[PDB]
Amino acid sequence: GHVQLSLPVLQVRDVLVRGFGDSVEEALSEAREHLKNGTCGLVELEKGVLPQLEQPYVFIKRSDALSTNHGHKVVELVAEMDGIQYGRSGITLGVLVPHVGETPIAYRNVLLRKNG
Repeated sequence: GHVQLSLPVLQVRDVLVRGFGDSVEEALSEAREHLKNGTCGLVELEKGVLPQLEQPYVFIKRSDALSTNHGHKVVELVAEMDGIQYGRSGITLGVLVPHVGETPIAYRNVLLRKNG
C-alpha cells in the first residue's frame, strides 16, 4: 500500500538553499507541500552534511510504525532542529530540500503514507 513517489537527488554543494523554513514544523509542512507541487529534491545524509544545511533538517526515515519485512524502501517525512535524533541514525535515507534547478545526479523513489 501507500502512494509511490520519486524525487531527484541533488548535491548539498549545488543546493544553495536547503531550508524550507526556520522551524521544524514549518520546514516539515513546506516540504510536504514542495513534494505536493513536485519542487522538492533529496540530499543524502553524509558525515559533513548537517553543518551546511540550515537547521530544521526535514528527514526521511523508513517508517518506524510497522513490523513486516516484505516491501520497497518506504519512508516518512520528519524534521529536527539540531538533528538530535533521526539524522544521527542509520534509519534515515536523506534530508529534503526545495528543488531550484541544481542539476540532479540521481533520483530516489520511496512510498508515502496515505491513510485515506
